[PDB]
Amino acid sequence: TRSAVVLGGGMAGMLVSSMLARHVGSVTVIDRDAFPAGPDLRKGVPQARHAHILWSGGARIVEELLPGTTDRLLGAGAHRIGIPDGQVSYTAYGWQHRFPEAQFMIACSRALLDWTVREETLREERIALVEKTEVLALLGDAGRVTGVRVRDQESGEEREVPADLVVDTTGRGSPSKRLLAELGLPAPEEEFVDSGMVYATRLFRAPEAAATNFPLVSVHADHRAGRPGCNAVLMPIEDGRWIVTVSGTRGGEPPADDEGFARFARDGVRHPLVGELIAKAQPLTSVERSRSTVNRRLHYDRLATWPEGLVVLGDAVAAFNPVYGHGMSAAAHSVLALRSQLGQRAFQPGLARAAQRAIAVAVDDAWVLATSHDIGYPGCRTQTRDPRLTRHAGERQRVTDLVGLTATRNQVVNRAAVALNTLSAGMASMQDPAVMAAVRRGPEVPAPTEPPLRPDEVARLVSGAGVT
Ligand SMILES: Cc1cc2nc3c(=O)[nH]c(=O)nc-3n(C[C@H](O)[C@H](O)[C@H](O)COP(=O)(O)OP(=O)(O)OC[C@H]3O[C@@H](n4cnc5c(N)ncnc54)[C@H](O)[C@@H]3O)c2cc1C
Ligand SMILES: [Cl-]
Repeated sequence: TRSAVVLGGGMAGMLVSSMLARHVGSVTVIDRDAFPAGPDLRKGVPQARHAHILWSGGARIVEELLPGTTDRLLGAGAHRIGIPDGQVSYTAYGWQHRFPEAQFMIACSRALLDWTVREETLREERIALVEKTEVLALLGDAGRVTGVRVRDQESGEEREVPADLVVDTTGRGSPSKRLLAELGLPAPEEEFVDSGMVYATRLFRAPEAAATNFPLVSVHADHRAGRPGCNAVLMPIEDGRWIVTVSGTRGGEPPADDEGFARFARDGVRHPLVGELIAKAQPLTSVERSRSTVNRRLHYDRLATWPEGLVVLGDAVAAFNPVYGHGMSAAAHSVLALRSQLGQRAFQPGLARAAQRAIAVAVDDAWVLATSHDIGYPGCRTQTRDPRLTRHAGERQRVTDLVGLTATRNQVVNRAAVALNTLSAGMASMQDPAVMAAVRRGPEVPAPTEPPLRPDEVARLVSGAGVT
């Protein structure tokens, strides 16, 4: 009994659908895109052209909702990369010492991740994916949503899809503001922090011996410097490839051409390591760019009126500058927040509002982490009432940098920093007396003076051909 309609069948839509089918009799997923039968790019998820990191915090939730998915990804060529043992990272504060594993991430093409999650989700016969379908309107009124009116793209026929619960997971281009406007509801407060970040990506075939057991490599901006922030990330993915994504804020955006890409990876960022490694590899694709990098949040949970049976989650409610890599994990946390309110409240009145408030809490750490680091770049454009961003940003950055600095050279501080940065723990965890204690104890290793690559890692950058 009871039925749910999910708008958007991307990451949040698939995750929330898998959860919902354990609580309602049927789930219908409505998407305007066409869906490939295999792990291919598609127009509805254009960000899949760029490096995607699935931090442990999100990965564990994906596993809970769709168990066996992590192993299926690894079996398809995804990499499990330990953090910080599997990363060579020139942070704002210097090189990260590669301490033993504290957290992890899963590294693969977003196309493969999306295909795997969708295939696992649709194993549940009571979830149906309705492709090539437009979302026209929410049915019902401002007091209660009762479904959606859709248009079939092939036939042009419009029809009404009844639902006890509608979940908007249509992503960064969600039309929910319009949909809610047509209901008569007031417009939500919108908050944004826009650093002008632009991403540029190329795929490379790695040297054959480095197709496995190769680290994540990153060169980060120094957000404390009053200069445009530029970054470079090299990430292993399936089938012996490296995805390389460079980025820059206003005044340091990467160029669009193949040659400028390589020079940006060498000279536009603070250390040339990513430039040096891609020179060992074979380029497979030309530069793809994205500017879908604004931190944008819609405070739907604070609206004066909220209709029963409507919930918005994923990028549709809060989307981030992706250099921090939180979007998919934040959506996963938001799904568990809805599940928690469903378990407590079932379908009583109050459910949708309670879930919307719970979702706002679930994305808040990801929101604070991304905006607090973006707000310092030259030229940043903002619209906010958040005192964390307007006033208390000065000391929040003073304590962030003490922890960030000490995390590069102290195993206990690093463990706590990466627990938070992978969304495996909340921000209160940093106020644990033991963590503040380790911070005060400071570095236990020297600061590396060169990239902390292993000899065996660099040895696999050449074939050894040409030698008798
Ligand atoms: C360049 C870039 C890099 C990123 N890197 C990372 C990273 O490293 N780690 C990470 O965790 N996140 C990353 N992200 C964020 C991540 O892509 C998103 O957070 C994630 O896709 C959110 O899922 P979603 O389901 O809300 O949206 P999406 O996955 O985009 O899915 C939206 C779905 O809704 C459909 N749709 C859209 N509009 C409509 C409509 N009007 N009607 C019907 N259907 C509609 C689309 O076709 C699609 O199927 C990155 C994003 C970008 C842009
Ligand atoms: Cl994009």
